[PDB]
Amino acid sequence: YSYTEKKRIRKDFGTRPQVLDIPYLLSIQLDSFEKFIEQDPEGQYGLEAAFRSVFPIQSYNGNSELQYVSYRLGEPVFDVKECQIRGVTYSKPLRVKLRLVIFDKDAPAGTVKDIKEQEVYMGEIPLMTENGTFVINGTERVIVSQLHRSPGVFFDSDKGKTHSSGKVLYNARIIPYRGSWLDFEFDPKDNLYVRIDRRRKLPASIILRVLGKTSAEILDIFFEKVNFEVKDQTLMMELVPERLRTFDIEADGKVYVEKGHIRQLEKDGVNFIEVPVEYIVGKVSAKDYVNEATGELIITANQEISLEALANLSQAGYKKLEVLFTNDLDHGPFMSETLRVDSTTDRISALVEIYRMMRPGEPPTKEAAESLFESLFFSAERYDLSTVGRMKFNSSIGREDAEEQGTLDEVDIIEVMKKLISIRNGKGEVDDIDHLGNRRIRSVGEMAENQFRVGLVRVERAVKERLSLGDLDNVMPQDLINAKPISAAVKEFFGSSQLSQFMDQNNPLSEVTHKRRISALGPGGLTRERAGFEVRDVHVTHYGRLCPIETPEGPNIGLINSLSAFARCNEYGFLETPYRRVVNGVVTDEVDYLSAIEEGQFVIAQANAKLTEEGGFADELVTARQKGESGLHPREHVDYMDVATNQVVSIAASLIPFLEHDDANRALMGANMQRQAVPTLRSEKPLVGTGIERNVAVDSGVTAVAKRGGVIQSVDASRIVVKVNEEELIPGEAGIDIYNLTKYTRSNQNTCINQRPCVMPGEPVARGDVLADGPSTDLGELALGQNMRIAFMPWNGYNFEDSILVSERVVQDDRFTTIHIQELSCVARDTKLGAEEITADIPNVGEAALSKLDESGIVYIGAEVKGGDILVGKVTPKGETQLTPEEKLLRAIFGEKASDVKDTSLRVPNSVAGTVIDVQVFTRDGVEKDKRALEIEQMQLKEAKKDLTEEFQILEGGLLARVRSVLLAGGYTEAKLSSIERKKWLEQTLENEELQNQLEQLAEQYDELKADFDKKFEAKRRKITQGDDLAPGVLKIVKVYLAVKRRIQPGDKMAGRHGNKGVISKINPVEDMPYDENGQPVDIVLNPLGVPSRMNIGQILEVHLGLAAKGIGDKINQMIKEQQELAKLREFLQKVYDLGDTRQRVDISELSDEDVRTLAHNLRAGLPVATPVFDGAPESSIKAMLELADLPASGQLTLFDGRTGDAFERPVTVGYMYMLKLNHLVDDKMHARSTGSYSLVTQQPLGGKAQFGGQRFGEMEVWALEAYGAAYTLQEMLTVKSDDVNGRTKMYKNIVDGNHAMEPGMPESFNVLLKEIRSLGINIELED
Amino acid sequence: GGLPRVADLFEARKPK
Amino acid sequence: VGRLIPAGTGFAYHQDRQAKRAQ
Amino acid sequence: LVPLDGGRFATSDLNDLYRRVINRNNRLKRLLELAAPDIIVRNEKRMLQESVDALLDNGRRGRAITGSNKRPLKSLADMIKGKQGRFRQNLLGKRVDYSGRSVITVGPYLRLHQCGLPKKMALELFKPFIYSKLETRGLATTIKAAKKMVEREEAVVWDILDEVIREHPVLLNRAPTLHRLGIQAFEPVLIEGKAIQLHPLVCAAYNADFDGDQMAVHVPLTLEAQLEARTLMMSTNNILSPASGDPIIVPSQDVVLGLYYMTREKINAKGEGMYLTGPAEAEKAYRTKTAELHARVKVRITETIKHENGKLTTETKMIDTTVGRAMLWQIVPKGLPYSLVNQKLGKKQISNLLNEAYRKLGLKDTVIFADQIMYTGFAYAALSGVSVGIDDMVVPAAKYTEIAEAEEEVREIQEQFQSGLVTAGERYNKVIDIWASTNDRVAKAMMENLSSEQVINRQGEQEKQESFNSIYMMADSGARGSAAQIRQLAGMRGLMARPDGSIIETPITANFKEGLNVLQYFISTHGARKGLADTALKTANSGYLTRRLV
Amino acid sequence: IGDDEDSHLGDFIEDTTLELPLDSATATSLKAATRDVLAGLTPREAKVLRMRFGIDMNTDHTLEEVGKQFDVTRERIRQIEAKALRKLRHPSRSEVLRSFL
Amino acid sequence: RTTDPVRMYM
Ligand SMILES: [Mg+2]
Repeated sequence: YSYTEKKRIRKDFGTRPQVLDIPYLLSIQLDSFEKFIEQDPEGQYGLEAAFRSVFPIQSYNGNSELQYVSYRLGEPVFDVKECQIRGVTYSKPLRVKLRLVIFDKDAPAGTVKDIKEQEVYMGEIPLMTENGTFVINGTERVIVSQLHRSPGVFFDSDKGKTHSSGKVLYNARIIPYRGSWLDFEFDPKDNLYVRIDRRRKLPASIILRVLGKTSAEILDIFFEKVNFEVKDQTLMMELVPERLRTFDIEADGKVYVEKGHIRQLEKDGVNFIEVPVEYIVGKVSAKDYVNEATGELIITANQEISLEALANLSQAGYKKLEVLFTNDLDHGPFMSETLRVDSTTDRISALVEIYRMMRPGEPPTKEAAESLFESLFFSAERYDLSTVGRMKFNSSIGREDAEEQGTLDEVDIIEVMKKLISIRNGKGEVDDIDHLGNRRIRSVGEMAENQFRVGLVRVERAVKERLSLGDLDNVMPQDLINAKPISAAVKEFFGSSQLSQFMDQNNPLSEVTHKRRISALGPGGLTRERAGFEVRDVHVTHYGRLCPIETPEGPNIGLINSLSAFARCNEYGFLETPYRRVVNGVVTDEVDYLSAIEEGQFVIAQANAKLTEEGGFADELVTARQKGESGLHPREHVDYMDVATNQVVSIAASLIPFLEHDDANRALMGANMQRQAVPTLRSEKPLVGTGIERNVAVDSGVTAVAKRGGVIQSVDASRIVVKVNEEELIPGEAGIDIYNLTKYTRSNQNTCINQRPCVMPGEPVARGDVLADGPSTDLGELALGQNMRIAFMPWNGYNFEDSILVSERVVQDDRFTTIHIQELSCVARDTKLGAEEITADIPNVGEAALSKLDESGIVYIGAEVKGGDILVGKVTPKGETQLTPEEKLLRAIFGEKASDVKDTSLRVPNSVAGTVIDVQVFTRDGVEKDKRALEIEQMQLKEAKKDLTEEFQILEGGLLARVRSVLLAGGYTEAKLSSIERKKWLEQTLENEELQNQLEQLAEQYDELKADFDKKFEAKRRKITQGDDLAPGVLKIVKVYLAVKRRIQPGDKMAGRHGNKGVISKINPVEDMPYDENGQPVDIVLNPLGVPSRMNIGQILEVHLGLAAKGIGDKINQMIKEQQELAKLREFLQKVYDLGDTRQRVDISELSDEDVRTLAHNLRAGLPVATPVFDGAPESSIKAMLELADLPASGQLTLFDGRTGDAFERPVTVGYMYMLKLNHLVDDKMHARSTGSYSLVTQQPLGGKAQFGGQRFGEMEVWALEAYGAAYTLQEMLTVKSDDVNGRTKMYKNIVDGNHAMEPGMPESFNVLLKEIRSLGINIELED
Repeated sequence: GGLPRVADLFEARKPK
Repeated sequence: VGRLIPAGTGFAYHQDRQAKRAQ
Repeated sequence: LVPLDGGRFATSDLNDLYRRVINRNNRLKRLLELAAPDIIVRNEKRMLQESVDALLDNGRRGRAITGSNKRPLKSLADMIKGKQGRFRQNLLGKRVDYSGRSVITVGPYLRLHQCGLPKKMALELFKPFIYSKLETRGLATTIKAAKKMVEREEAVVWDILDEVIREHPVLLNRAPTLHRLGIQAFEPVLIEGKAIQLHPLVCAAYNADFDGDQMAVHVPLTLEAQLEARTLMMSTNNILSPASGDPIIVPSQDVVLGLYYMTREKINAKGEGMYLTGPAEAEKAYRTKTAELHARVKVRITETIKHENGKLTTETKMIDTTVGRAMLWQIVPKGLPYSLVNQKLGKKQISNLLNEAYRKLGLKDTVIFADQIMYTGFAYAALSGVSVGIDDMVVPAAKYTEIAEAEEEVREIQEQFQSGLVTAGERYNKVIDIWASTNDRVAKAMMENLSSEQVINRQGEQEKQESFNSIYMMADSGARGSAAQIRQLAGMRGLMARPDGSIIETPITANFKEGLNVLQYFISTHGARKGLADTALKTANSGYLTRRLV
Repeated sequence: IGDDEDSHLGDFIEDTTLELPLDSATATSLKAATRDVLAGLTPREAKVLRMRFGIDMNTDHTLEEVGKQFDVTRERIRQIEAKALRKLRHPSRSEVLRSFL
Repeated sequence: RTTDPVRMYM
């Protein structure tokens, strides 16, 4: 047990040993980006692959070429934190070495006349943070993986749902990574057709002709030949035994049946069979037969033989005739009938027809047609069957060569035709389009490479254009390429892509789930109005790869999936899952990662399989699965076993306790709902958990984990400094590590990101120990909600439907109070009239509203502000305004007139009250810095220097401690050293060479230390002082951060982990809520009526187990308060941890006394218990835990009404449940509007809370009003509330006058309608 | 088979 | 066109117009 | 062509299309002065035609012209037509002023004609009315004085707001508005908070549940709109479903459960055989702990019948009843037979009570009766203490033996198949049949064990009584749950379907009490996903059908 | 804008040229108030002020055509207007106009 | 056979 885990050991109710620890949860991002960025000396991945795919760049003439040598990434100008502060992309420069080689025209081609080496800037590549995120434009974003179709060939069928009859029609489709598509279909007339890029159908014999296949060659490839001879004036059948097994059969010694088994007669074996002449009439010729004397073609290939033809070849002297095989069951004439409907007879006609279907309405020439067909499929530039596509193609056709090829050929096409014909015949089966070996995962590295290659090609076009000119004497490689298209491509992908999404940052679980999300949408994927039911279902190949529970509920169901717990992506982009090998009947420790294709063959056992002490199965027949079907299989035929019980579900589903007792619908809802939880002021562990929380908390990156072990030298709410052990220190290092903690930083969802220390000064810490807990973390465990006392009963209708009744004590204890940080920005721009100024001289505003602003016009840090308060004062110059005469009179009477500038200042939004916690000022380079900006700059520089000096102090303490350790290897008295003053140590004089040399060395080292410290602080000051790159026309920006405490209230949404959501209906006083015999009231009352119909039973079990856990915690609290002996504390803890026949062996005898005190203290608020999914605590264990805590075995208590004191007539289920506060707050959803802004064109009220918009009265509302008969209300909504411009002002005036009458007119939208219809050249008008 | 039937009936579709 | 629908409370109104166009 | 924040300009694609047309027209005019080859002029005329057709309707002629951002330019026909067109986006439906929106909570204290409205929402919605009243009664000299007083939120502003909302109805709406009951008029009651409080009895009309639902509020302005809201759209007028004529305000969930619990009958309850003067003394006996809610007593009932012709006949008799039945009779309006109450009251019984009250008394009595029914049901469901526990899910002991028998017989038929006596399809069909029979028998056994109990009567023998199990009471009352759900909880889950439609042979032999294993959960997900996606698509299909019918 | 085919940037553009209904009500109320205050005057100076400021009139007039009313004299028109102005400034008949600041 | 003015012009 690690130190962090030893502080609070969670009781494990699991019973099956875990043989493979869960892998790092963010591997899918980091591995892909490492593939993209790291140098690949073999050149199959990433920037090297793209560079080799585009370069070398060859001029059309051949004069010169540009070649690639190597690439490197520069150092970032900024790190992650200040990239976030300023609002710039965290990236690295791309520097590539290119050589311009100029050939000699006089010399033979290939002569190196000159070379020019140079390094060139090729754009800026964004970098992944250590947590798998990108910082683009100052915002954290995650690029989600895409599930697409693997390149290659897919054979499908219409399943007999197109033609009038069944007639299942078969088709084949080849798709490359880049290039054109090809299709080969069957028609209801059994003819094979070709489509190129989904245009007009063609006979499909054209392509074979293009490659140069004569009709005889086609017939030879696509059919078997049966022969005929003229032997001794008799017809002569070359007999193949397998064919025979309506006429009289020859071989009189072994006469077969005549015009009415086969194997017995074929056993002897003869090669002579005679057939009637009529058997030739129906056959079709297989060759072209020429007569030299006549000079003509007696019979053509693919022609039916006739009696006259037989006579003609009889006179011609030909004795051997071979014809095609044709049946109705195993072999077909499909290709021959295809040839019959083909009008092309040569290669040139083939290219002509292909060109006409490609480019209709264009004069076809031979050279253009040849270029078009070569570029369609046999050109490396426009076609790429990538490595994965090539392997899938080869495996589909069963071809065992050309692994590195990237283009099609004769062999590929002909094998595709042969397979499709075979599937028509009956041999072979169509492909499964949802099978996970047919769908591929494409991650951030692949699409970054793709977009980089697009930009590279964009550069290469212009580079080729320039190189072709010829004048290249004074050109350098950096003068030829164009970095801006490359930057445009990478910033397109990282800023405007559908898969590059705003990071979900409600809690660590939201982050982890977003990084492990697979979307079938996006470029090259599915669209939601064109994705059917089949793609949305759970395929049988999703077992262990895609979670069947976690998917959005709505239009996106089945299209967004979550990676399973142990899922991985192989080197080709296909998901694979680990399994334990079974050898000699024992289930071993060795693990193997299997893909979807491999999984089908073997028989795989489940983690629930009973095992013996020898490592084998207990039952003779074990429940396993094979080819996607479950069943009972013999013990000896099992080849694999599952590695874990949570192998099928995702992390969010793995965090649901008692998942096996919940219906899949409510488990889906709970998994989706755990990611919407908002962190609270205090984070509390879940009493009932699954044992996964530590992994999520550690791998999310929200916590501060120790890179090296040691002792915590210094602890403070913003810093942890640890002294590393001697054994793990790098030679010549300072020996100390510094962790700066994030304090009250806004998240992407306007929540609070806070890191709190969890260590002591002097506490021993090892590698991997948690030092600080981030949001929703408690001692290294994920903490999404709070443990709440729960009673299942109805209460006077206040828990009707899904409503929740909450005690006032919940609000008093601030258990669900959240901190929300909001950004407000005031930008002073440059306008035509003048420059907007930030100042405290605000017209028409008194000193009451200027209390909180400083001299510069910016609020102070720590100012408590409410709605309408001025944060930053700004005045904008305004032009002349026409004063109405009856205001000129008022100006005359009272002479006040001050309208030079207009007050456009930043104000707190209505119904928003909070504290200003940070103010930042950004000033354009060349604009005067006001007093406040100077103050921020001074404080920033002071804090930077203070932090740098603090580091220097602590690291110098560590370094001098190591030097003292080196000196103590001999051992002397340092009092003599301290007798001389520290600086005076540099003033000593030594005459011995041995001592003097050391003195000079020390002096030089001290000088170098001073130099490096000066350089570091100079660089930091340069970073702080540089002006901001503000947008064109922008003079200044001020940003104010407001922190708001939000308390729970009616209308807020609360939920558990089992899909049980609700809205708080009332905050009940404590004296009105049910209480037990000890006077302790419940905290939340839930409706029992919602449990049985939704089949989410894990919540009742969670309630019972939580009751038991809190009872055990109360027992520990009691045993500590009475100061009982340590022996009995140890005995109780050991009894608690020994309950049940679990896999956990916790021995308190090996914990020290202080360790036992710490553990007992951390168990005061309840004993945390782990119930892993599908390996959870049974009913008996829960009841035994209840009896240990002296609680009823039924989990039901007697409760009393606080309003009356009368006991309820039945026992009530009371326990503890983990509740969450979802980010659906009534503060952010309450909206109302009387009159506000209006649209520019439609003159209708805007939409949304941000625009102070109005609710939409849609078509269905109008139908409802029509059904009622409310003509006047409908007219009000149509005219005087939306777009009757005069009518709405008249209505406002009348309401102010207390009249309540309207004068409806014509809506503006109808006038716009008329204007557009007239603009379409149609006379529409109104008649009177 | 309940909603598509009603939809097909109200548009007076011809049976296959 | 923002007019009263010829159903329910507005019905009578439209009937009146159908009289006026009749005369 | 308008300036955006930051100095950028926003334009409509019609500007680009018109610019193309004008440029090509001017080029054609220039080419007909600098006399040019006929080929060039012909090409320019082709340009002009293509540009005009693109402006009028982009994409009809051929390749749609795109902008610098690589999507087709929107033409006039696109402005006119479509789901986003002017007809359906701005003419048949609009965004309206004097409207608000908020989360809905439950108000159990409300009357059928009342809705809880937050104070801030009312202040924002009724702002002109408040200004008018402040100007009228003289505390505001001008309109900025009134605006400042409202912004500062003075007390007199709150009294004025109360006076304006005193009897001004508001319209509540929930999307989707499938029928006209999706918008109804209520009298607002100002409440502190930010959530709208909704009367429970109208939720069935709104299809509203309190799990995060939001409702929109509209303020009718003119007198005609107010009287339409009061007379036509008011919640008390719309209590019958226009599709069928049945009541739509029928009680559900806790109301049904409470009325069921209070009207149940227990053997040897405290106070059995007592004689009570009427419902009042039954109430007195229950409150004094003399008798239980479920004691069998004799009570004097005075009952008035209103006949079809209007005859009112009043008569008193002694009836064998239960204390709870008389206490419930206390709220039943005059004119109804007592046989409507002298039984355990499920959902159907309460619906029949309300329907009979409407048929024989009218509307006002019906709404008062509905309010009292809902109050009483809530009160006694709270007093019952009904709760769900792991022990309420009793798994019959016959289930294990039935599963063993089915498995043994499946082994026997597998042996028969291995002998060639029966084919694969026959084996599949009869295995499905045997598992279906086993599921039915396990469900029957679990129902029989769950629905009955044995009690000791007064004379001392053993008697059979209907069970008081929480899940059984939940299912039988009609509040929530049906036999299938209890079968899934305490019986067998049964056969489940492969995603294509086929039915897997081996069922799930586990319920949700002992829990499923990995493969059982996987098969469960197979059908759960199908159900969810089917609902998602069928919603849109039904919406399009409803549009077409309208 | 956003992952919606039903969202466009042109649906978020205001009409900054419009006049708020509150300001229209203020204009009407000021019209009524100044009508009352001018009716609380002797007719000659009231009409002189109306002509000089353009109240209820299409155009504004200078001292010339205001004199052209009855007597064409400049300084008398100025002194009459100034007398009317200090008379209106009197706190007894200006509280209804001071509320419009 | 074609509708694009480009190809007809060529
Ligand atoms: Mg809902």
